[PDB]
Amino acid sequence: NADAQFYVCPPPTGATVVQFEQPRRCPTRPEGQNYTEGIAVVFKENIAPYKFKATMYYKDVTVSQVWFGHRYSQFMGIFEDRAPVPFEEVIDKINAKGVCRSTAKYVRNNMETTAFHRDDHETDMELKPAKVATRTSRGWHTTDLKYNPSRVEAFHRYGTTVNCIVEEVDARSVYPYDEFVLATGDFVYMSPFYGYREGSHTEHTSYAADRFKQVDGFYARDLTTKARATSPTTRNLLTTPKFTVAWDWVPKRPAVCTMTKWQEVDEMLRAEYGGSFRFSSDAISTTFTTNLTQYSLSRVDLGDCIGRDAREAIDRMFARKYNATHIKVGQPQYYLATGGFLIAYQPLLSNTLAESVERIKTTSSIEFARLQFTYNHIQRHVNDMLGRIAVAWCELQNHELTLWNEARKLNPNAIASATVGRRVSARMLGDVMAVSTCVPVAPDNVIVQNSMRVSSRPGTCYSRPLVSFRYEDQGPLIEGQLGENNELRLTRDALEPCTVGHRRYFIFGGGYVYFEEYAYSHQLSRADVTTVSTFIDLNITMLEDHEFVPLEVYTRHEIKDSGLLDYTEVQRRNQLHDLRFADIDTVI
Amino acid sequence: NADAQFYVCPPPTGATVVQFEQPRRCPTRPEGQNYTEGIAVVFKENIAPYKFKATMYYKDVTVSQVWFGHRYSQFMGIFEDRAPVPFEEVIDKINAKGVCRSTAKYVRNNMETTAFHRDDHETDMELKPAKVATRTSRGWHTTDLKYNPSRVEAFHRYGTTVNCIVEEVDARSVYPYDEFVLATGDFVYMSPFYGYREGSHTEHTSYAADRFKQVDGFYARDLTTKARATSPTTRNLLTTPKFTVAWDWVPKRPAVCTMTKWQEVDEMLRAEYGGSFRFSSDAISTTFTTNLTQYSLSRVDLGDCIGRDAREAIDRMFARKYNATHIKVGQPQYYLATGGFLIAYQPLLSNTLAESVERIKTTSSIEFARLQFTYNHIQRHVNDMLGRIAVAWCELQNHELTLWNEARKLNPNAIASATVGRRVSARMLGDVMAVSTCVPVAPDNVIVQNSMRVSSRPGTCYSRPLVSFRYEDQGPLIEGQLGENNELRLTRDALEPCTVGHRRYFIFGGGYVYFEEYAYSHQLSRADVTTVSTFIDLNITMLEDHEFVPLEVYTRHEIKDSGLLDYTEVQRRNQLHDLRFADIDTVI
Amino acid sequence: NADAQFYVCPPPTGATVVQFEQPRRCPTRPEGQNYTEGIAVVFKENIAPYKFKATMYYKDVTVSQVWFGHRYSQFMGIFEDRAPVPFEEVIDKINAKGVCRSTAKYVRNNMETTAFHRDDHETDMELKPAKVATRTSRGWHTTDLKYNPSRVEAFHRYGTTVNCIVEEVDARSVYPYDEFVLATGDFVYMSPFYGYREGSHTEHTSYAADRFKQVDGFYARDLTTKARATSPTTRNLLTTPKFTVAWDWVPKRPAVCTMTKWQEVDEMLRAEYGGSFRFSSDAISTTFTTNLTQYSLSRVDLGDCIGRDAREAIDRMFARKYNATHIKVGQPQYYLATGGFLIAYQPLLSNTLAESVERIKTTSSIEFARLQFTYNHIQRHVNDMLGRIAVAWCELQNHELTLWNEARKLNPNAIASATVGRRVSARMLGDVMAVSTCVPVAPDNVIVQNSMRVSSRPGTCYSRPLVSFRYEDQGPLIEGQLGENNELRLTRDALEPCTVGHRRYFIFGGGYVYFEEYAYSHQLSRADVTTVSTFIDLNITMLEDHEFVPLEVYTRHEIKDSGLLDYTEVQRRNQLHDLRFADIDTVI
Ligand SMILES: *[C@@H]1O[C@H](CO)[C@@H](O[C@@H]2O[C@H](CO)[C@@H](O)[C@H](O)[C@H]2NC(C)=O)[C@H](O)[C@H]1NC(C)=O
Ligand SMILES: *[C@@H]1O[C@H](CO)[C@@H](O[C@@H]2O[C@H](CO)[C@@H](O)[C@H](O)[C@H]2NC(C)=O)[C@H](O)[C@H]1NC(C)=O
Ligand SMILES: *[C@@H]1O[C@H](CO)[C@@H](O[C@@H]2O[C@H](CO)[C@@H](O)[C@H](O)[C@H]2NC(C)=O)[C@H](O)[C@H]1NC(C)=O
Ligand SMILES: *[C@@H]1O[C@H](CO)[C@@H](O[C@@H]2O[C@H](CO)[C@@H](O)[C@H](O)[C@H]2NC(C)=O)[C@H](O)[C@H]1NC(C)=O
Ligand SMILES: *[C@@H]1O[C@H](CO)[C@@H](O[C@@H]2O[C@H](CO)[C@@H](O)[C@H](O)[C@H]2NC(C)=O)[C@H](O)[C@H]1NC(C)=O
Ligand SMILES: *[C@@H]1O[C@H](CO)[C@@H](O[C@@H]2O[C@H](CO)[C@@H](O)[C@H](O)[C@H]2NC(C)=O)[C@H](O)[C@H]1NC(C)=O
Ligand SMILES: *[C@@H]1O[C@H](CO)[C@@H](O[C@@H]2O[C@H](CO)[C@@H](O)[C@H](O)[C@H]2NC(C)=O)[C@H](O)[C@H]1NC(C)=O
Ligand SMILES: *[C@@H]1O[C@H](CO)[C@@H](O[C@@H]2O[C@H](CO)[C@@H](O)[C@H](O)[C@H]2NC(C)=O)[C@H](O)[C@H]1NC(C)=O
Ligand SMILES: *[C@@H]1O[C@H](CO)[C@@H](O[C@@H]2O[C@H](CO)[C@@H](O)[C@H](O)[C@H]2NC(C)=O)[C@H](O)[C@H]1NC(C)=O
Repeated sequence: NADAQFYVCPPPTGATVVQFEQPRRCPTRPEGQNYTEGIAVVFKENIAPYKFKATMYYKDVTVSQVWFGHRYSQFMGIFEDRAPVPFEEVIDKINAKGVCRSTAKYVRNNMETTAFHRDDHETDMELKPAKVATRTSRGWHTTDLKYNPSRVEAFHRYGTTVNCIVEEVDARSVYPYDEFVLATGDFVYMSPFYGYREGSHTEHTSYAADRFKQVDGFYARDLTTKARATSPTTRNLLTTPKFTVAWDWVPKRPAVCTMTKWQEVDEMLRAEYGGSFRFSSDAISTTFTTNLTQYSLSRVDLGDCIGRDAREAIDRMFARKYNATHIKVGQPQYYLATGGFLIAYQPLLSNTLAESVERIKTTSSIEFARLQFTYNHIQRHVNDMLGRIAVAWCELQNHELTLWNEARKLNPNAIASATVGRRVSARMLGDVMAVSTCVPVAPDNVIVQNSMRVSSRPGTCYSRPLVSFRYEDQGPLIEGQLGENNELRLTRDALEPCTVGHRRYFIFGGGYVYFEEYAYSHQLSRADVTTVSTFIDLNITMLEDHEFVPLEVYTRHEIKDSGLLDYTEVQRRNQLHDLRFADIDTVI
Repeated sequence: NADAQFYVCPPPTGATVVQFEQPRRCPTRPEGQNYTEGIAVVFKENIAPYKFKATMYYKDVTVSQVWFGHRYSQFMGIFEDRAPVPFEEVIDKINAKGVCRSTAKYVRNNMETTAFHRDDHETDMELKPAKVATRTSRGWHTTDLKYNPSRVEAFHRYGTTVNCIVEEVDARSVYPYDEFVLATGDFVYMSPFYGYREGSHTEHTSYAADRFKQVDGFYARDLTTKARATSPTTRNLLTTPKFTVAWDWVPKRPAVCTMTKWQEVDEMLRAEYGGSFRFSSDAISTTFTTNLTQYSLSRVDLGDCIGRDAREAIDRMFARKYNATHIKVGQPQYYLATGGFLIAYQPLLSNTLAESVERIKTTSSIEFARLQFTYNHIQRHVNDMLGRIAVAWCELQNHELTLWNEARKLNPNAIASATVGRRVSARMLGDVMAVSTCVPVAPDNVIVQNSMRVSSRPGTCYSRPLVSFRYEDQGPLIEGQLGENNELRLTRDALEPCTVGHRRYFIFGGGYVYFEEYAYSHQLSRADVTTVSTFIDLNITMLEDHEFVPLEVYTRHEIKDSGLLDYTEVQRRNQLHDLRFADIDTVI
Repeated sequence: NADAQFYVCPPPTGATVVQFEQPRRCPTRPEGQNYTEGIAVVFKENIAPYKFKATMYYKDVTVSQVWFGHRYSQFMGIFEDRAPVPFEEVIDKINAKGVCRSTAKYVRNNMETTAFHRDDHETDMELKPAKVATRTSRGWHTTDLKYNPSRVEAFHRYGTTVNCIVEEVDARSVYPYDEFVLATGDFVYMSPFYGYREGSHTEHTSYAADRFKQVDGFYARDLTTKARATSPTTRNLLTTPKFTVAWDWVPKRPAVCTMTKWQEVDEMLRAEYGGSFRFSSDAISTTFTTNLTQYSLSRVDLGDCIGRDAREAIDRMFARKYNATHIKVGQPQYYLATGGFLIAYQPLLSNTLAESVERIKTTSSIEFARLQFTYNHIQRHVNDMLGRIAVAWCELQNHELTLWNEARKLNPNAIASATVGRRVSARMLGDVMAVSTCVPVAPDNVIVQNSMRVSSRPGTCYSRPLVSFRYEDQGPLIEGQLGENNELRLTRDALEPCTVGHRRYFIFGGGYVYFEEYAYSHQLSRADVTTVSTFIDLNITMLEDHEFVPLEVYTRHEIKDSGLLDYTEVQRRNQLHDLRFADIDTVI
């Protein structure tokens, strides 16, 4: 007790008047974003090589030189070479009959060299299947054993082997498609699209004209089944210095593409704001950003697959999910998104609402677009809910003004003190409130009287306790009456008829003063009285800090290590052989 | 002023009565998600090859042919070959004594060829350490110098070199482990697990039976220290056409695994909703999703490491962090998560409680699971806090009704107008409120009288100003009295005794009208009076838009370029040699 | 109707008194995080090889052996070798005059071998440009055609070719830079920084001293234009067993670096909390975390580029964006961030406020730092807005107390019931409220009287309906008067003068009871009366669940397959050749 201040308040006068702030104009809900519904196909930069089937035709020519010492034989040398099979032989012997000449006649080191199997006369040898090995393609050959000369004591002799080999191999080529490789690791410096017809003669070739041939209406004969193909092809044949390679010719534009279809999105919402389109997919949790102008497909080099694949996928998705409820609005539109993604977009409309060239470079990481989706999804919800709270809060403040301007007529002192921000006396001057600042009085300078009975006129009593006080620690003593909430009135006018059973508690300092039968009893602290709350609880807690550690499924070291052989390490090791096991400096 | 409407309101009648909406049932704080506490071990698809130590044994056989011209010597040819060391020599000469025969006797090109070092008689040569090189493994050899024939003017002569080489090399194999490679780049077309015992003879082998040998109880002798191993091994030996390779045989199942332990999580919470489990780790900020049914380990090909590694890690983590406060509930459980992660989970409980085969394919990106964790963490907090606000808001609206139904008794006109949404007169008909719509009056049609004194009975005055007005711009003039907030009463009945010091402000149009001693003074604008606010401020602001740009630490081009040599570029360049520096077409 | 409890309320007494909870201390808006403004440069671990230009000098020596059979010629062998060009020839013939000797004299297999082009006398041959090929570097050679011996029936003859070749090639080297590779796939076991001067003789070399030479003041002569360089260089020349290689010598430290500049951030904010710095960039949406202590650059092996690049970029960004408005505070600071990113940071200040060695390992994924930025950005906004709502809510609850303690004087029964939480009678005992629990009465035990007229004194009427009731289903019948909200009073004291037009509705059970001219009319349900709401609506909805699926632009299989040739697949296929097309076991 005796900690809270007391106050004496003079009667207010028109010298200072106040009014309550009138209702504020409440904010409006921000208008919801307009989304165009649509179907989309997202394309990425093509990194995969163009793949096709090819067939190699060559003869393994081997010339061994043997020395016949006493009771032992020794190879003095083994010359190994690959000779190309001529076109006449590929067409008239291999494809027509499944045989090869037992001789190899070809140009090597600027000389026309000729080899004969076993050094015998030329004969047509039957091609037969190679021994099976796992994961390899088909192959055929004419000979299993190497031929070596027969013994002649103390002589050096030579023996020739000629094995005609045929192999089906996968061929690979990368943009700009001016050369290709075979599964054997052999390069071919000619475009896989090179030919005579349809302007294909302008494609790249590093070889002389006579090294190339194109056969129209060619029918392949299978070497194992001996069956002839049902339909013809345009067969390309190229004779390199080491082998002849054949493959089916096809037009370039419909075969290759610098873009690859990546995602088919049947629910792609398009929004427009800030001079850009936002294409968001709820299924893949991704948001792409683009300029408002379409990207002309004429800018894409070899982009013919884009329109073709987009139209097929869009029509398929539309038929599967929308044919019964929506319509297509115009033809597909193309947009280039940040990160190098090309989006083919088909806008839709519900039935109920129907009244020079370059290459795009795609990033390897989509995470920026998934963070964009996630941030936008959360931001939109938080801004919506906080916007609703801001509106409701303003409406509540305006609505309660009706209670405040009614309460002020009942107790202007309390309402003025609560709104002005300091203890004041107040009085209504019609429709405005006059105010005056109250003077504080220390709790030590007040004394309550022991009785509320009016001795001067029995049967009448004071409504509130009589009090005695002084403005300063030393000075005159003033007689007054206790008012509401530590108020000290300069007049003893609050009177009532005395009634039996009188019990009262009045606020006195930081506690209460109890009275019975118009006589003092004792002081109390607020803790002595039962407390009930007019407050509605709201337990809001902050979202705690969180630390994201670095995390990878496979480190780049594990990715480098997953390869069975590392060309760099094999070469480093093999080239150290002479430095480890020989002497590169001593001369004899 | 004249910038606001006036109103005349007829006395209400029981024709229209209203009541206040009774307290609404407030929403309940939703029940929190139940979490099982547990320890987890997350496994990913294994991409690393199986690694083991092997030893190669071969002889570098070299036959040089030299021409001895006048005052100069010239190599006419240098034949180089690698011959395998026979099993008898690997066991009885190399491993037993650290020596090799100075001869090489082997099969090449279907012939039994024999070579002698320096063309001398056979002798046992001592193996000695190879010259040191950085980053390479150990190696031994018998000879440093190449042997070339001695000069004989105008003759072609031959000279043989045989260098026995032994090398320790790293071997690698990938699933299904049917072949392996050596650090030299050489392939071995046999499973590293092939053998005779324990059903290992069913493993793959491309070689004839006599090319393989298995020595039980083999003791390796170190070629440098000459020390014999303390414990024996089962030694596999395979003679290929180019070299003999040896390695220790081990059972397949305990050696390889198609899954790899990736993360050990000591605090993995498991929630269940929507027919799926959500495994979340606060430490790695990741949430995995799975079906409710366990994944049977019997489905995993070669998955024996999963149970073994999971049990070891779970027990280790439990001992370190939980032995004093929790218990294990049942045996470890296995669940396959979206993205191809296999989770081994051990449920825990506080001490205070309980009274054909496949290959899993793992994604290289964990970001979907980290976005899932982040979104769930934010969503859960926002839904909790907004849920608490929704509850408190409803509780407050219900609580406030007690003040509203008390305020309506004091001023039914203002309270009815504030709740009905339009200006009306009102009256309490017991426990309901009768209402009637007020007719507007333009401010131009009203005139206030200059005095509030009652001339007919001095000493009495009007409580509020007398007013004169008309309903229409031209029509009869009606005499009345000013009511509250621009109300116009049709009766001059509000009276009081006249008192000295009378000062009053009354609402008049968009401002006030001041009076002194019951006589008019002047009009005022609301801006002329001091304003105090009954409103509690709340400054909510929207979360701004944010653009995420693409960002990579290393682009795939930088990753590709990080390799020292590129096999494709080296081959492309080397195969162009004849097209650049020679003539592949001219014939002489 | 007759579906809600009635209550008999006894007069309260001082046996139980209550007070309202006094205003709570409202929470404070937490102090905002302080941010130091600055410019930053982020460095990552360097993965790119050191690249430099080199020139190879070698002679392609070819010795063919031809057999001249009747009407055909055949190669018996073709020995091919690469011989290094001596220093005297590179300097005095090639660089001085653009010619090579037509002979090759070099050491091979411990013998000094000499070859003569066409077996003719030595002559100086002119180097001329090689035939053009796409994507290859420059090259020169002396000879186009291979030389083969002329026909001599039934003889074996030998022919020598010597083609001097010069090629400009790209050289690559990786840390620790102790060796390098050429574009041809050839390794050089010497540091590219090796030399004599400036302590460079301490660098690695696997070659003998006489195999290396360094020419100071060397002037390169272009082989095509014949023009001599304007400025000299220090030329390194190394003769390996297969070729001579030359390159310009440069000091190591300024040429290589173990770190690479990755991002230049002109707006990097640095915050400090929890004993760590947080460097956030709004432009790249990334937050890096570091310890408070700077990372000493002296710890970085070969880190000289870090200081140089940081100072250049910081000064450039400052000049472009800050020179007119800020100042630099001290020299650049270096901090190592989680994930292995080294941050060079330059603190700034606005003009208005101016009064052994290691190698850092960088993660390939930045996503943890982008999640960190995103989470922090959302968390900070949500905590700010919810913090403001918590403050405003408390301020509102405290402000409303002024209305509550005024309403209790008007209707203590209703206000006590609303705050205590159960139906009670109440009375003000001065400044505290006395309370007493009301006893319930079932609606079935209540009967209303048909008239409100006081028969004993005409002209006077009861203010509220007269009622009859019993406490139990069987017992004495008590006469009383209807109070507020289903209260039953034990005294018929509420009286008024009877007036014309009397109409009233009183709460009776879950409905109302209507009266006219002081006589009963009928009962009504609440639904029969027009309802108006005192509640402010707030429609909060939960943020729905969302599932993030795995998503990748390119799978690791597509990345692996993007390479044109795969060394592992080519070797696997080529080493199977004999197992497929030959017989490795048969002996003849
Ligand atoms: C979102 O789309 C709606 C139509 O669905 C647009 O609303 C129309 O706006 C104009 C201009 O104010 C009015 O004349 C129409 O009467 C509105 N139509 C309807 C049905 O209300 C709106 O402008 C669009 N908003 C944005 C941000 O693009
Ligand atoms: C969207 O359009 C803007 C131009 O309005 C493009 O921005 C330019 O891009 C080029 C290439 O990077 C730069 O050379 C220019 O300096 C940029 N200008 C500006 C003002 O920033 C932007 O690349 C387009 N984006 C997409 C996805 O199409
Ligand atoms: C306000 O809400 C928080 C929860 O957000 C309450 O804190 C939890 O209290 C229990 C009981 O002591 C603890 O076991 C939990 O660990 C606490 N959780 C957190 C996240 O701190 C808090 O008690 C509530 N306060 C009030 C006054 O109701
Ligand atoms: C979450 O776990 C709690 C126990 O911690 C479950 O609560 C019990 O639920 C039953 C059925 O309604 C009641 O009989 C008990 O009285 C509850 N116990 C307590 C302590 O409240 C709850 O059912 C679980 N909920 C879910 C969704 O799993
Ligand atoms: C969880 O179980 C569901 C089946 O209830 C699995 O979904 C099926 O997966 C196959 C193979 O991808 C598809 O062909 C089916 O069309 C799917 N069915 C449905 C109804 O979607 C799902 O793969 C399982 N997930 C995990 C992580 O085990
Ligand atoms: C409401 O809060 C915002 C901050 O969220 C206050 O905005 C600042 O206003 C000043 C004055 O225009 C600017 O100098 C600051 O740059 C603003 N800060 C931000 C982050 O925008 C705003 O003043 C507050 N409004 C009220 C009425 O208090
Ligand atoms: C953040 O920076 C501000 C200055 O912009 C610091 O504010 C001072 O804080 C102390 C301690 O309460 C006060 O005595 C001063 O009066 C404040 N200065 C001003 C100009 O307001 C503050 O210390 C900093 N806080 C942190 C966490 O770094
Ligand atoms: C920041 O400083 C702390 C030490 O105060 C470093 O923490 C240690 O990191 C190493 C390597 O991971 C561990 O072997 C130690 O056990 C860690 N010590 C402790 C007490 O945890 C931390 O690596 C530093 N981080 C940065 C980015 O510099
Ligand atoms: C509260 O707000 C929600 C939106 O957050 C309203 O829900 C929409 O209601 C219409 C009509 O039923 C539907 O067509 C939409 O699909 C709903 N949207 C969502 C996101 O659910 C809801 O009607 C509002 N409730 C009240 C009482 O106004």
